[PDB]
Amino acid sequence: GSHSMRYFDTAMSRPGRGEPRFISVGYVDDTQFVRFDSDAASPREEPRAPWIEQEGPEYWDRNTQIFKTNTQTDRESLRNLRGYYNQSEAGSHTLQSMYGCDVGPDGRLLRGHNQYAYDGKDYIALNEDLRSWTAADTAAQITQRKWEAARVAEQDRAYLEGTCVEWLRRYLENGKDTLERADPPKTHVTHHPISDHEATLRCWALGFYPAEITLTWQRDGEDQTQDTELVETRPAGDRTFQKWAAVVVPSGEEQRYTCHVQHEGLPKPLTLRWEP
Amino acid sequence: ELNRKMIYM
Amino acid sequence: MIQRTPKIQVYSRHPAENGKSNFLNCYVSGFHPSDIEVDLLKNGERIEKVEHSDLSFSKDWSFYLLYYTEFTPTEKDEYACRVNHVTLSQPKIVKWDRDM
Repeated sequence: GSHSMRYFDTAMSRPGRGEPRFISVGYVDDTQFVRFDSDAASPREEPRAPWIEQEGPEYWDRNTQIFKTNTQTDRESLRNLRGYYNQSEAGSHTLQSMYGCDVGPDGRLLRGHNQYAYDGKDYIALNEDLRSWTAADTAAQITQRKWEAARVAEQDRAYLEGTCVEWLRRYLENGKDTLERADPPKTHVTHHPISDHEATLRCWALGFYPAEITLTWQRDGEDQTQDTELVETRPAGDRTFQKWAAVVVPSGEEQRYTCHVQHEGLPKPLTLRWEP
Repeated sequence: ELNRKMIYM
Repeated sequence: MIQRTPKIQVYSRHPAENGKSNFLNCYVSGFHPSDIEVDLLKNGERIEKVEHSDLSFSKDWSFYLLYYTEFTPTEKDEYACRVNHVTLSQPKIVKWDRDM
């Protein structure tokens, strides 16, 4: 199938409680494979996938050094952004970034990503061309100027097209038994009386990987989008995910309702009904 | 593999 | 600044069966900023040594964490998740309902 690698970085200032915490977490699809945390008591702890451990101390030493430099850079960037927004030194602020690459089944680049948010708001992003920037406001235009002057996009392009793709391919090979395995949802429908007059039908999907899934209810073959309660897909803790979708149905009309499930691990999409 | 952040924003 | 209040779901890793060891989960998501306090409760009391995932976030920048503890469900024991966040005037409690 297709795959992605993405790092999710968070720098958080905490005036009066030390230097800003910096955490960088790496994922292949929905699998976390590395974590670096400036608050780590012992580097012996920062968790990593078994297939990362096999890369040895050279890989770990190089990545640890990159993380340490990234910590310094984002801390300074936090300082600069506080200034760009005329903010007091007293408040806590957050700088986040996401970067990485999407590849197809053939392992070829689909597109790259490198973008940033400040206090939860989009700030600057590398465009799909991997050459130009989109700045959200006059503050981010300053960052854009600095990054154009230093040719940062060219470095990021080289990473996204080269390093990112090559390492994603390597991780997929080393972790193939998990990373290239899609686990289909285990599905069933439950029935929950509300009153004499109506009941909830809940369609369940359990144990699936990756997280992407489509779960819908139809009534007489018509999508019930507005009438469906659909919970966010949620992690089970064993790598897999769960989701449900529910509709309120008049007593006696249950068989007019069908649940539809689509997921990468299914050879065929499912159609389910309440089975009393 | 981490990307190198070098230039302050 | 603009803040986002957490969504909360409380649920088990495997289908609940009284007497069978399982994991109780509280998934908090959609929140900003990242500082948050989450407790799992048994009959109203804080469970000790609960573990959690590493801070990450979704593509809309909102944070999520999974808090979890091993437990053996019974017919009588009540479980819940109590969450505090800057967006909340008081702690929000969500009960574990095995049907959800």
